[PDB]
Amino acid sequence: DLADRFAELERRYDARLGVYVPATGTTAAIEYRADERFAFCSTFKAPLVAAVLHQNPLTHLDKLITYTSDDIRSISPVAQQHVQTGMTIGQLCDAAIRYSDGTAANLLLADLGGPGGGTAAFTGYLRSLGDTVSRLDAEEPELNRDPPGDERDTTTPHAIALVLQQLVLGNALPPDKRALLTDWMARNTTGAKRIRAGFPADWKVIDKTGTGDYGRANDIAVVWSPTGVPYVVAVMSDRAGGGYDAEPREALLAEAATCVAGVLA
Repeated sequence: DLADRFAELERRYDARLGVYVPATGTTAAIEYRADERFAFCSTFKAPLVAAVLHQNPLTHLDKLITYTSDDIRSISPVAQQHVQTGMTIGQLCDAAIRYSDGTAANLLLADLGGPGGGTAAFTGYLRSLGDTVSRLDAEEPELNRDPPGDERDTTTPHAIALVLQQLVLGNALPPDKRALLTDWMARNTTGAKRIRAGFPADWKVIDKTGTGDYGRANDIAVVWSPTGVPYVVAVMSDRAGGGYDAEPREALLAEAATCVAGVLA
């Protein structure tokens, strides 16, 4: 019945919706278009920060990165007010997750390094986590703008959920680095009207949002029940039928999240 309810949501919002909640010791998977491709948009910044944490000692968080006003090529709420002082790697991680800072993300991609200013390195990091389908081809803001059907800069709800599961709940990162990623996602400022809006206030939610062209609106989260049981929730959406400037709908994610919370309570 839940699949029909997700289909009804799609009808109502004139959207395409993708959902994946991994199975647990006590719950079945929730999956809806979970193997279809959706643009990452800014949701890649969470695994990007993991990649940086993974391949460096924690002292690297204090490395100062300097940049100019001409490096501001995307929406960068934090970096554009620190051109004169620069930002540490840790400050860039914070900005990329909590403010979806695009310059921060591009600087972290460059820190991973290599041909394509880090997009190949990022894709390889996902490969190392067992993700054979996802790919990042462009940096910010071009990665938000690929036309429907283009596989560039896409993942699937299934793939990204399983990435986030390994990063936050599994052993992809050592527990100390894991904690840092989790804390940044816990203090995200961009996600209050998406998965958070769908779960009761006594559930803990940590998340990373994404928004882009063609009405793209995503949210990947880990939620903890009031009794401390965690679940990974990936919700992706697009309204490609409405053209490149179709309005993204946060409420669609919130309502998809309500359906999921109905199952997991």
